[PDB]
Amino acid sequence: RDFNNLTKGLCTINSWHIYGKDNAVRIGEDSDVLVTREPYVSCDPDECRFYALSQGTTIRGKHSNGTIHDRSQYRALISWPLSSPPTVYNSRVECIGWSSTSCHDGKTRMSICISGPNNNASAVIWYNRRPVTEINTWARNILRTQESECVCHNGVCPVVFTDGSATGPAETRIYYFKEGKILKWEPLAGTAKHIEECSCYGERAEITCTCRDNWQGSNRPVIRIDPVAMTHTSQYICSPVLTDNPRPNDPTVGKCNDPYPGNNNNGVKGFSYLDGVNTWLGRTISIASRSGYEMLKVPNALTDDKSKPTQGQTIVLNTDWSGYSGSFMDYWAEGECYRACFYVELIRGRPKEDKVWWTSNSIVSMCSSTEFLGQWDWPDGAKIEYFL
Amino acid sequence: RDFNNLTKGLCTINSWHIYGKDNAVRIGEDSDVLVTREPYVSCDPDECRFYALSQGTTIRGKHSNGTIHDRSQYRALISWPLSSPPTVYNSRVECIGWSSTSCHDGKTRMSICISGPNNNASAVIWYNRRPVTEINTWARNILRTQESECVCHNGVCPVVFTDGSATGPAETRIYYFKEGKILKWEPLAGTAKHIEECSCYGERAEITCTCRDNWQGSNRPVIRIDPVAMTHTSQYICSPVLTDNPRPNDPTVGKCNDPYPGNNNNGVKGFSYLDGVNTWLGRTISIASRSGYEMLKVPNALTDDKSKPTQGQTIVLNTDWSGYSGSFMDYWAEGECYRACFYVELIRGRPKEDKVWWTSNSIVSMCSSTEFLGQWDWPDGAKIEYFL
Amino acid sequence: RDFNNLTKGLCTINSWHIYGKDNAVRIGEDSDVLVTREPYVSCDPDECRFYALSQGTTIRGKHSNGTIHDRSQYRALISWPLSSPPTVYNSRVECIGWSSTSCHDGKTRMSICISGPNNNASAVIWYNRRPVTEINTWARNILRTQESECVCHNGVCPVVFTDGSATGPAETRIYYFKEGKILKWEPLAGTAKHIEECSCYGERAEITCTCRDNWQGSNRPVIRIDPVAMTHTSQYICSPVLTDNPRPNDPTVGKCNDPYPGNNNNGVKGFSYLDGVNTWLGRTISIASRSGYEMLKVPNALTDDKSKPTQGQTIVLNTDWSGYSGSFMDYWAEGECYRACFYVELIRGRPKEDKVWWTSNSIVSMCSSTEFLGQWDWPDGAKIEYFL
Amino acid sequence: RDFNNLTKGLCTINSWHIYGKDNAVRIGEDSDVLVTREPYVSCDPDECRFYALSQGTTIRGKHSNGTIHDRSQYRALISWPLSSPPTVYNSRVECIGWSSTSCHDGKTRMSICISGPNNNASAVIWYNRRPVTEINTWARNILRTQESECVCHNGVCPVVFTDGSATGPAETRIYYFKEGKILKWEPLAGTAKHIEECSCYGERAEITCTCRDNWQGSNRPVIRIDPVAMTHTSQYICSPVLTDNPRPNDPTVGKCNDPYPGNNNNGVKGFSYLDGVNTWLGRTISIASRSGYEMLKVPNALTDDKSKPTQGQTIVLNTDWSGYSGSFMDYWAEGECYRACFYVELIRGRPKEDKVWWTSNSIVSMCSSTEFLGQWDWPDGAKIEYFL
Ligand SMILES: *[C@@H]1O[C@H](CO)[C@@H](O[C@@H]2O[C@H](CO)[C@@H](O[C@@H]3O[C@H](CO[C@H]4O[C@H](CO)[C@@H](O)[C@H](O)[C@@H]4O)[C@@H](O)[C@H](O[C@H]4O[C@H](CO)[C@@H](O)[C@H](O)[C@@H]4O[C@H]4O[C@H](CO)[C@@H](O)[C@H](O)[C@@H]4O[C@H]4O[C@H](CO)[C@@H](O)[C@H](O)[C@@H]4O)[C@@H]3O)[C@H](O)[C@H]2NC(C)=O)[C@H](O)[C@H]1NC(C)=O
Ligand SMILES: *[C@@H]1O[C@H](CO)[C@@H](O[C@@H]2O[C@H](CO)[C@@H](O[C@@H]3O[C@H](CO[C@H]4O[C@H](CO)[C@@H](O)[C@H](O)[C@@H]4O)[C@@H](O)[C@H](O[C@H]4O[C@H](CO)[C@@H](O)[C@H](O)[C@@H]4O[C@H]4O[C@H](CO)[C@@H](O)[C@H](O)[C@@H]4O[C@H]4O[C@H](CO)[C@@H](O)[C@H](O)[C@@H]4O)[C@@H]3O)[C@H](O)[C@H]2NC(C)=O)[C@H](O)[C@H]1NC(C)=O
Ligand SMILES: *[C@@H]1O[C@H](CO)[C@@H](O[C@@H]2O[C@H](CO)[C@@H](O[C@@H]3O[C@H](CO[C@H]4O[C@H](CO)[C@@H](O)[C@H](O)[C@@H]4O)[C@@H](O)[C@H](O[C@H]4O[C@H](CO)[C@@H](O)[C@H](O)[C@@H]4O[C@H]4O[C@H](CO)[C@@H](O)[C@H](O)[C@@H]4O[C@H]4O[C@H](CO)[C@@H](O)[C@H](O)[C@@H]4O)[C@@H]3O)[C@H](O)[C@H]2NC(C)=O)[C@H](O)[C@H]1NC(C)=O
Ligand SMILES: *[C@@H]1O[C@H](CO)[C@@H](O[C@@H]2O[C@H](CO)[C@@H](O[C@@H]3O[C@H](CO[C@H]4O[C@H](CO)[C@@H](O)[C@H](O)[C@@H]4O)[C@@H](O)[C@H](O[C@H]4O[C@H](CO)[C@@H](O)[C@H](O)[C@@H]4O[C@H]4O[C@H](CO)[C@@H](O)[C@H](O)[C@@H]4O[C@H]4O[C@H](CO)[C@@H](O)[C@H](O)[C@@H]4O)[C@@H]3O)[C@H](O)[C@H]2NC(C)=O)[C@H](O)[C@H]1NC(C)=O
Ligand SMILES: *[C@@H]1O[C@H](CO)[C@@H](O[C@@H]2O[C@H](CO)[C@@H](O)[C@H](O)[C@H]2NC(C)=O)[C@H](O)[C@H]1NC(C)=O
Ligand SMILES: *[C@@H]1O[C@H](CO)[C@@H](O[C@@H]2O[C@H](CO)[C@@H](O)[C@H](O)[C@H]2NC(C)=O)[C@H](O)[C@H]1NC(C)=O
Ligand SMILES: *[C@@H]1O[C@H](CO)[C@@H](O[C@@H]2O[C@H](CO)[C@@H](O)[C@H](O)[C@H]2NC(C)=O)[C@H](O)[C@H]1NC(C)=O
Ligand SMILES: *[C@@H]1O[C@H](CO)[C@@H](O[C@@H]2O[C@H](CO)[C@@H](O)[C@H](O)[C@H]2NC(C)=O)[C@H](O)[C@H]1NC(C)=O
Ligand SMILES: CCN(CC)C(=O)[C@@H]1OC(C(=O)O)=C[C@H](N)[C@H]1NC(C)=O
Ligand SMILES: CCN(CC)C(=O)[C@@H]1OC(C(=O)O)=C[C@H](N)[C@H]1NC(C)=O
Ligand SMILES: [Ca+2]
Ligand SMILES: [Ca+2]
Ligand SMILES: [Ca+2]
Ligand SMILES: [Ca+2]
Ligand SMILES: [Ca+2]
Repeated sequence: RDFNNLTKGLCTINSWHIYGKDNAVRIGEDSDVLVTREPYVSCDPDECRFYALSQGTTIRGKHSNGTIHDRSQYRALISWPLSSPPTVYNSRVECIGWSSTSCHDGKTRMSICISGPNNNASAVIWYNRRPVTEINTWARNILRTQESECVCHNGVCPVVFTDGSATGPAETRIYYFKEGKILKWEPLAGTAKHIEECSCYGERAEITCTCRDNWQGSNRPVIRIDPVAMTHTSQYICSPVLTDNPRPNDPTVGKCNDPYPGNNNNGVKGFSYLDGVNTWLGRTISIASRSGYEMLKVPNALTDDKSKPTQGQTIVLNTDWSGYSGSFMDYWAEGECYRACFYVELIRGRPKEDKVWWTSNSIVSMCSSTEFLGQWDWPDGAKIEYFL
Repeated sequence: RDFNNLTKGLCTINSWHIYGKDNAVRIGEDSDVLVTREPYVSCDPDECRFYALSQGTTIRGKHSNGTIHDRSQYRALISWPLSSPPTVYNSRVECIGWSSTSCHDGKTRMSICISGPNNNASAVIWYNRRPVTEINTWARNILRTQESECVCHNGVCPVVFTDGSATGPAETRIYYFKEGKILKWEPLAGTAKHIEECSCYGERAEITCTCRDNWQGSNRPVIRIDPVAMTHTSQYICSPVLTDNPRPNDPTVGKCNDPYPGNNNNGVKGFSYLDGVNTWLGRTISIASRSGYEMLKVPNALTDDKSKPTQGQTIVLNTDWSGYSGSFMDYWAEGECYRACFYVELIRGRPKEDKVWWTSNSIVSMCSSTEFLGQWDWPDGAKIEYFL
Repeated sequence: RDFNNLTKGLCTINSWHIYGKDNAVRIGEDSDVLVTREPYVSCDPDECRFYALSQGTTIRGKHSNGTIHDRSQYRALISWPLSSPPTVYNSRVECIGWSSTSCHDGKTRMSICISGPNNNASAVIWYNRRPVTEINTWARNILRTQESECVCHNGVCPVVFTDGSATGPAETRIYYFKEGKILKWEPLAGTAKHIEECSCYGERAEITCTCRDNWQGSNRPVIRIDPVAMTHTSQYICSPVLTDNPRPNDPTVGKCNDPYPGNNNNGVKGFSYLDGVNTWLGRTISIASRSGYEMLKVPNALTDDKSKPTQGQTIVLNTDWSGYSGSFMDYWAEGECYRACFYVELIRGRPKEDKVWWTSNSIVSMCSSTEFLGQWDWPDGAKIEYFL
Repeated sequence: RDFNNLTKGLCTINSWHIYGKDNAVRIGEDSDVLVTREPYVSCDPDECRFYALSQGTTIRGKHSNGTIHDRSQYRALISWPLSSPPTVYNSRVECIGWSSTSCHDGKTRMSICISGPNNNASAVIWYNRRPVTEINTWARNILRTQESECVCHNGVCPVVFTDGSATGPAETRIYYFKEGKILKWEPLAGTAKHIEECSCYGERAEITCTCRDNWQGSNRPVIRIDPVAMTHTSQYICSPVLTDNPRPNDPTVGKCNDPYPGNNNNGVKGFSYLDGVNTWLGRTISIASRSGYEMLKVPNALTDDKSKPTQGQTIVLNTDWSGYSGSFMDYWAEGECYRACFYVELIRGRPKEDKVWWTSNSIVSMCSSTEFLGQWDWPDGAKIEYFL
């Protein structure tokens, strides 16, 4: 109809209720489910769907051998109905590639897929299910993007990309697209020293992205974008409640403009809702691996370097595998506010479970409630032994 | 379009004709059919569909082992086209949880799924395929609901929930929802002493629910709701034709306001159409287990404590497994009256057939005819031996 | 929109071109294809689909054992996209039963399914995907119907049923339905002595049905219906080119009002287009079994007792299995005339191929061309050996 | 809505970006994927889809044995969503046959399938999913057509057919259809000496077809059609960069009106975009077999007999199997020009990989970019060893 505009603020998050879960690996043990990773959730005005990067093979198929690898010519961004698994028969390919993002602007959807060898990748921007724009690698070192949904405001849908090293300074750019065409792009600015896989959401005409400093920081870099002025700033979450993984143990004081040191060259896609006292951070429970998952209310996390949790909710037990996590919201729901939501990728297989030769995942997602709901834990649920 | 209003009375039930049957277990022996239980049927203005609580695995899948258990994080309310089986590829997830209800109000559908551990469950009310309201457990003991469709009148869709013990007095509430938001709730009143899994239908602006007294009664509690005044009453079916299971043998006189004693702490979801002389009761044939199924015309059952059958029809032979049964009607059909319909859950597997490690079911449903039709029996039809 | 009216005459049939083929048994050897029989084809104003009576099991499934039997509680009328196979995932159940018919009147579709034990069957008439009318068995001996599409004219859709013996006189009725309700019914009249499985088509406000005299005739009975006056007549195809199976060898002179003797108590559903010189008959090649299939132009077959073929076309080689055949046309196509079409059921399995324990079929269908096209033969194509 | 008219010229081709890839053989190793060959891509105003000639069996099915053969009664033109594989459950049959073409005219689609024995084939033209016209074989020697999409302009959709020898002069015709009816047909004229499988595209009211001279030429014949005057001309691509396969090595000078000699009686469906300096040719890398695939910019190829490449892009490595290739464009995209696109058929199985008894393929397709994008290679990706 008309372009959606971020006119509401966030609903108060007092707890998280279950939204979707596909139990993909469980079901896929005996049905035609595609091997995936790097999933996310994204809504259209009339439907919300699961998204992920297929590996071009089923979990039980012999070609599932080797799916731990990230970039091949057999990957593609696919979407399928909420809470269903990604099967060969219900998955809709949005585009071909090994890195992506996607978002609906109110009129139609923009999907971006990047493909290519490490030194010659290229992004192709799709709008209304048609290829419209292409961007060639600028640093010739794995051009890559969010791996979660982008956000639009009056037709402008900014997207963060990084090209260059993952263990040293790199070339991050913020592209502002409208109808799949480039309106403008900026280099990254602010104090964030390295950006990877930004998780974004929008409220009151401002887009907030919590990303991953793969180089030095265990605290998360944040990129706040103004989609009208088409400008942005960058810093880190000030809070000592560190949310990357692997990471050191929490200090009593965090860092606002530098990576918090302790772990180099590694991390995990993650997210947060930074909204004054209505601030919640997601993180793996384990400081060593992608194990477990919890949400912690840390009032003023973004700007208070001594902020510690005041409430929390466990999502996945530390005795269960987790993985990537990102934000999305249904900007077309009824009501006066935007209900924050997120998904957690539950990785199964390699490298942690090497008795199988594949790597895949299932998805669990939650959204906020103004009630103070009881909590449950949501594991993947598959028994690796069955796949042997 | 506009909210549907219960303006018609029931059509005269002179017999039952076959409506739908999915032969799920038969077909699922060699195809991707999800393991389910607690099924039901529910209509939209333009389509009637089968519903059930999937177990997040196929019947032939190795994860089918253990599906006798009721509540896990892998369950979800799913719906699929009438008479098809619930397959991985045609099942649409309505929400995540191990207890549910769903109904269309004329404009759109409301689905409710409850999930959580025993002492911390929570219900989330979905409307127009979006999460709108959440209710936390009030007795901290398996918050649960109907397991069959709710009914709406002018936007108000009442739903009965129970929280607390299943073998002692509990906390039952009647929630009146409109567009997924709570208009009001009451505590249970009347003479029913315990309520579980209400089966409901509506006619002439009154909603009747036949439920399950799991604690002491073998006769069924009935909750009649006024969706305009948003008030209700409760009693038991007066008739000596006892309809719960397990149950004692039929007496010559029933009880109108107390459970009929003889069997404690057990039962089965069931239903009835209470309409003066046009009154029909459904019950398993066996007084000991969920075996067989029949419909009996017992004029004035609800209010006559000596009422005995005047006509009847066998649905499932006592030499075949049955299970839950509930009511639904197509409130958007043509004609001057509402055609009563019901479904019977045909449980296969555990606990009665323990040579297999799973528990699932198929569905058979009938609707009334003003003709006096010949009868046939409708078993599940699968040979357990094939699954060994 | 508005009720379709049979306003056109038939196009001239100079040959037959391929229309649809699903290769169901071939494909089903390694995919989830339902076991079927008694197929047909039927069009809506915007789509033409294949129809058949599923057996409630896949061909490879263990429950495929025993599918030679005709009537069970696991059968249902299903429809699926043209030329696809009937799979568990694309088949749409129209109703439950072991005998059926279906037709679109221009506004919506009427489907009829009969179910029940031999002495207590009942038909239920569905309209707009809802149950509307029910008819109980009148002779208590396998109430049954066409097994191919019915035809409508201005809302009136006549259907022929038979109840009673298949090897002696029986009670055949012509029901005239409108919006799924009975407008009127007649007993069979005319000289046909026994009617089974009528194949019908309509042109210029007249409905012609070529049926099966299972009792004594090897020539085919024809029922011509006037859907406006709601009256009909009956006779046999006068032609010596006998078209039932099994049958005696062709004589030089046929019979116009009596069964042509030679074979008792057996036959096969078949059809014909009786249109003066534009008359074509379909028949198995073998006079002994359902083997092969050909179309023969026999000018004035219906009324000329010495009529012999003037042109012909082989459809299935006598070295391939055939089966039922029936008529249908797309009454919503463009043009000034109705293009005659038919389907041939290609039965595989029992009783002729007893190395397998199942019985199923695939479908091939053709429509007429005003060209004189070259011919090909269209067998099922599956290798039974593969199923062993 | 209204007939589409070829009003735009081609966009400048500076490189090729990935458009679609289905990884069919990879996925099909463990899922219900139909065996195919002779694929292509074609768009409707609201969707672009993959097309191919199914073999009426799955790749893992036992009937996959023998699929190297071209013409059987089990083949059919099917279409399925972009980048999905052709599965039994998502494939839509357009018509039955072993040779085809298809195109949307702006209002609806025309599909043509030819079937029959070698000496008696017949084409049937479908429009709006209905059979409208039939053409009988004129040379009685494998009537055949494009195997890729046709193009329309103001309702007129020309199609090239050939009937007669594949190793000697034959009878090629250009049919001009409108709404599936024949407006006119011509015999082939110009200097092309033999035509097979034309690959076409349209721009500025002119349709260009690059075909295959199976008889003597290693250079490609080109047929330029005027869909308004309904006339055409024919010649060969003048360029010494030879693009058929097998073929001799490139000379320094090509031939404009005669086949370039060196290889007789063989070839492969291929294509090109002839547009002055914006001219790009596709060809297998190997001069001996269907191995590898590249795009070469050869300014003025069609008319300059000494034209050699000025830029290029590898699509498939010479160490990977390729096959047929053809053109298509999305004539309903936004923008001022038509973005050239093509697909390459990646044949797997027989005859080159005879350890398996089948022959099938997957599809990769690209479209042009005005950017100068980095290149990647796109192989089928399946491991034959897994199928053993
Ligand atoms: C029914 O449902 C309800 C609803 O969910 C259940 O009630 C909930 O219970 C939750 C668990 O108790 C509770 O969550 C906790 O909230 C704490 C904050 O509340 C308390 O403090 C505030 C502030 O003073 C008070 O106002 C309030 O009244 C409470 O006293 C959080 O602090 C908790 O998180 C911390 O603990 C968990 C383990 O329990 C850690 O995993 C988590 O990371 C937090 O602790 C680490 O991080 C801090 C901060 O840096 C460190 O200080 C600390 O040492 C830990 O650090 C180590 O661990 C981390 C992670 O491994 C590592 O990185 C680091 O390096 C160190 O090794 C927790 O979130 C809910 O708020 C509460 N909800 C509600 C509405 O009440 C109820 O129990 C259920 N009922 C039943 C019967 O089960
Ligand atoms: C073709 O189709 C038609 C249409 O279906 C077939 O005709 C139908 O035939 C049915 C079976 O005969 C018949 O159903 C019965 O109706 C009886 C009522 O009708 C009779 O009584 C009335 C009233 O006086 C008369 O007007 C009428 O003319 C008849 O005489 C029911 O009473 C029957 O139900 C009872 O019996 C069945 C077993 O047959 C039990 O399973 C059932 O539970 C009922 O009996 C128990 O319950 C009562 C009540 O408390 C007890 O009194 C009794 O002792 C039994 O109790 C034991 O069993 C229960 C259950 O296990 C247990 O809980 C308890 O503790 C005790 O152990 C039955 O419903 C249809 O009405 C009739 N339909 C029509 C239209 O005619 C026709 O036969 C078919 N044709 C052919 C050729 O097959
Ligand atoms: C390319 O394509 C074209 C187009 O299809 C091919 O040309 C077609 O060729 C067909 C086969 O030759 C031909 O079909 C035949 O037509 C005959 C009628 O035409 C002839 O007679 C008329 C009338 O005088 C002449 O005008 C005309 O010019 C011809 O001379 C039919 O009579 C044929 O049917 C009979 O034969 C077939 C076997 O070939 C039987 O299976 C069939 O049942 C018919 O014969 C039985 O029935 C009659 C009638 O009672 C009996 O008299 C006879 O003895 C047979 O009876 C026995 O068999 C039956 C069945 O088993 C059994 O019940 C009974 O008891 C007895 O045992 C046949 O239909 C097409 O018309 C023709 N089409 C066109 C447009 O030309 C062309 O060949 C192809 N090209 C190539 C190179 O292959
Ligand atoms: C990141 O991405 C970019 C973008 O893709 C990569 O850059 C691209 O690199 C490509 C490969 O180098 C390049 O493609 C080549 O372009 C050549 C033309 O450019 C050159 O010449 C022009 C004209 O003078 C200059 O302007 C220009 O500056 C260059 O100097 C083509 O000629 C190449 O094709 C020929 O070679 C390939 C093998 O490399 C053959 O397979 C192909 O068939 C061509 O050669 C045959 O055909 C010719 C013509 O008849 C014969 O002369 C020759 O002998 C060969 O003939 C034999 O082989 C054929 C086929 O087997 C056989 O039939 C025959 O009988 C003989 O046996 C090639 O297309 C892109 O243009 C370039 N793109 C851009 C934008 O720059 C970059 O490298 C990537 N980065 C990294 C780090 O990898
Ligand atoms: C989001 O904001 C823009 C205004 O920036 C709205 O756009 C106006 O919409 C009306 C009807 O579409 C036009 O007549 C105005 O010219 C539009 N645009 C501008 C950019 O001035 C848009 O409608 C808003 N979105 C929604 C859902 O209300
Ligand atoms: C069910 O009843 C309500 C009346 O209670 C009907 O609502 C009225 O509908 C018309 C058109 O929608 C409005 O102009 C009135 O204001 C509506 N409502 C009220 C609540 O007064 C409703 O239309 C009835 N449903 C149907 C199908 O007729
Ligand atoms: C088939 O015939 C009936 C006439 O018998 C047509 O019905 C008339 O249609 C118009 C518009 O629907 C009405 O105003 C007339 O009253 C209708 N009916 C009768 C029964 O008189 C019908 O429209 C015809 N069908 C088609 C497709 O033209
Ligand atoms: C393609 O060209 C034809 C003109 O040749 C356009 O046809 C005219 O369309 C309008 C509205 O459809 C009619 O009133 C004219 O009579 C039409 N036709 C002719 C053939 O004169 C057609 O609309 C053009 N297509 C598009 C998409 O614009
Ligand atoms: C002619 C109809 N009769 C007699 C009942 C048949 O047995 C039909 O025969 C056959 C048959 O192949 O001849 C298949 C049908 N499934 C049967 N119909 C019913 C209702 O069972
Ligand atoms: C050039 C067309 N010819 C000669 C008939 C071919 O044999 C085609 O070749 C090939 C081929 O791979 O070269 C595949 C097509 N399936 C064939 N077409 C037909 C109709 O069989
Ligand atoms: Ca399988
Ligand atoms: Ca880090
Ligand atoms: Ca009880
Ligand atoms: Ca007979
Ligand atoms: Ca050649």
